[PDB]
Amino acid sequence: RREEETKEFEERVVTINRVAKVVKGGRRFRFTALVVVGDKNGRVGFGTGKAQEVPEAIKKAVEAAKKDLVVVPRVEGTTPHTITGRYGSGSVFMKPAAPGTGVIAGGPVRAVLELAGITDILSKSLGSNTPINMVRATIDGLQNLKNAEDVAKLRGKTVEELYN
Amino acid sequence: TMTDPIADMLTRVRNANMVRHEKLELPASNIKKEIAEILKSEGFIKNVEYVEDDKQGVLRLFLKYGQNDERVITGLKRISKPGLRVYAKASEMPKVLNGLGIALVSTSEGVITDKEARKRNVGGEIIAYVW
Amino acid sequence: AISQERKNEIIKEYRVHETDTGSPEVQIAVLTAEINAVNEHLRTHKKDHHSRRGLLKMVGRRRHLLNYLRSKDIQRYRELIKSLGIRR
Amino acid sequence: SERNDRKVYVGKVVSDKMDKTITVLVETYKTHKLYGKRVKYSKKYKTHDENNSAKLGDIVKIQETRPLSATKRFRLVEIVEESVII
RNA sequence: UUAGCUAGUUGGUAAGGUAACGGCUUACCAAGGCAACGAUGCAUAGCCGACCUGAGAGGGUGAUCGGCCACACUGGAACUG
RNA sequence: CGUAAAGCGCGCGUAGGCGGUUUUUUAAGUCUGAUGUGAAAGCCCACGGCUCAACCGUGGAGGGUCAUUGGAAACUGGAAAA
RNA sequence: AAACGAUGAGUGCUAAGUGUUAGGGGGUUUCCCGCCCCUUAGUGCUGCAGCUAACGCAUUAAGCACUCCGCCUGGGGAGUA
Repeated sequence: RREEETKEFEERVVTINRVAKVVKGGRRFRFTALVVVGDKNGRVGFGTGKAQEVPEAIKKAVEAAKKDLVVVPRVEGTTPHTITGRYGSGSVFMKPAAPGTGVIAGGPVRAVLELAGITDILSKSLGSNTPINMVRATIDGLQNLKNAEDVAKLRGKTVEELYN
Repeated sequence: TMTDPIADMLTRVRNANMVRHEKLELPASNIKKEIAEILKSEGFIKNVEYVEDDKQGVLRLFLKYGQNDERVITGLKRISKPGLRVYAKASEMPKVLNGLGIALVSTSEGVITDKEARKRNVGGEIIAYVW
Repeated sequence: AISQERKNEIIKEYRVHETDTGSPEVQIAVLTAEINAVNEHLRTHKKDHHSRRGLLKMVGRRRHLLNYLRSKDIQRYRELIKSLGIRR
Repeated sequence: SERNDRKVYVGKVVSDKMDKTITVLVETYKTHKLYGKRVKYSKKYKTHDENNSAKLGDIVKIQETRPLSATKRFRLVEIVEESVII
C-alpha cells in the first residue's frame, strides 16, 4: 500500500538464509533475505523476498518493503508508553527510557528501532529467537501504539489533564 | 454460582468491544454504578442509564466508538481478584500508561480514578486498570 | 418408592406452615423416608450401582441442609433430630 | 510494675479433660513472603483456670501471665460467649 | 521412600530445690499431651547485620568486620567467686 | 497441559480455598498520621580529607511480615436485619 | 487401559445457517394431525470474530475471564531398582 520513494531512506538487512527445494536428480536452492525500511524520523516498514541471488533478492525485499508502512507514534525521541508485542509465540516487550540510554534489544529489533528514528528505549526479546517473528511482533506493537493526541481526541476530555 | 461480578462486567465490556455493539446488559451494583460513572467521566462511555426491575439492575450502558469505528482502549483487565486480593498505598499507587490510562481504586472514602487517589494521599484496594 | 399420597400426608405435620412447600424439615423427613426405602431394597438386591449412588447423593444433600438449619436456628435442629430419631 | 496491658488473644476451647487447665485455640491468619495472599494457621494455647470455669467450645480471651507449668502460660481474663449445642 | 510420637510425658496436690517461675526433682492422684496448619525421626547446618549476583521480585554464601550462640585431648562433677 | 513432557477412569464427599443482592453495624485486614524501635560498620546519595582514585570520615535517605495509639469504612472480614 | 473428545469440574459473555431426540407458547386450517414462527436443553455439521507450531477450536471454544483441583519441567535409564 502506497509505496513512496520521495523521502529519505535507509535500507537495512536482518538475515540471509540458503534455502533449498529438493527435486528428483539435483537439489534446487533459492536464497532468501528479509529487510526493514525506514527513514528514521517516524516511519518504518519491514520486507521479505526470495531469489536465486543475494542482490536481486534484497532488492525484491526492499521494493516490497515500502508497500507496507508504519506511522510510528513517537514522542521525545522515545515511545509514548510501554507495551508487549505478541505474534505467533514471537513475544516482545518494550518500555520507555530516560534520555541518554539508547536502544537496547536484539540485533534485528535493534535495527528495526534504530531505523525508525528512536533514540532511547528499553526492551527485551522473549519467546522465540528467530528474527522474523519478533520483528513482525515489534511492528505489530508499533501498530497498536497510541499517543496523547491520538486518544485525547477520542475521549471527550483533552490533553493537559492526562499526560505522560 | 458466580465467583466475581467485576470479572463479568469486564468480560462483557471486552466482548462488546470485539463485535462493537452500542448497547449491553448486565446486573447492576452500587460499585458497578460508581465505576460506570467514572468510565463515563474518563470519556470512554457515551452515556449511562440505570434501570430497576426485579430485583437488581439491570445496568444498561451506551458504548463509545470513534468516527472511523476505532476502539478507544487497547486492553482492559482487573488486578484485585478473589483468592489473591491486592492493595495499594498512596505513594506506591501505579501510573498505568501515565496520563493515558487510569487506575480504578477503591478507598476508605470511595472509589475514584488513579489521579485523585494519589493527590489526596489516600490509597486503597485497586480493582481494574483501563487503557 | 415413593408415593405422592403418603408424601403429601406426612409433609403436613412437618411443614412450618400450611402454605409452605420448602422448609427442609419437610425435605429432611421425605429424604429420610426415601433413604430407608432405598436401603431396604438395596438389602433386597445387594449388587447395583444406581441405588448406592443415589443413597450417597441424598445423604449428602440431607446433611448439607441439616447443617444449614444449624446456623439459621438452633432449636429446630434438635427437635427434628430427636423427632425423626436421626443424626445421632 | 504496671506497663503492659497483657497480650490479649481471643480464641476457643478444645478440651477440658485436665485439672484447672484448658487448651485455648487462638486463631489468626498470616501472609506469605513469596506471594501476597493470606492464610490462617492455628495454635493451641494451654491456659490456667481456677476451678475449670471455662467450658468446651467456649469463646474466651487470655493474657500473658508467667511460666505456670510445663508448657502452659496464659491465664484467662474473661469468658466471652458460653452456650450449648447450636 | 520419615506417620504415629511421648510415661516425668501432660495435669494436679504436697514438699524440696533453684536468684527466680517452672515435673526443675521427688511421693501420691488423674490420663492426658504432641501430630497433615507436618509431630517424631533421619540427613546436613552455628545464626545474624550483610556479601555476590539480578533492572526488579528472587537465587546462592555466612571469608575478613561487628552482635548472639556453642566448645577448649574425650566423658563426669563440683569448690572458690 | 488436543497433537510436543504434563487432566488421574470416574463417582460420593471431609478438612481447606473461594464466594449471589441490599441495609445497618464492628473496625480484624486495608488505608492514613504520630510515637518507640529496625546497633554500628556496610549498600545508595551529598560533602570533606589522604597529590587523585582506592579508602576513610561526616551527615542524610533507605530499610519491619514490627509494637502502641489517633482517624476512614468503599472493599475483604465479624455481627444483626431485608 | 489409546478408561480419548489424547480437550478437569463449576459459572458468565461474544456473528450466523443447517439438521436430529424428548417438550412448550403463538398465528395460519370448519378441525393443524396436516403448515409457519418463537422458546428450551442436549445431540452435529459448515463456518465470522479471536485463538493456535500449524493442523484445527468456534455457544457442544482449544475464544473472552474467575475460583478450585490434578500434573510437567530434555531423551534413554525406567515405570527400572
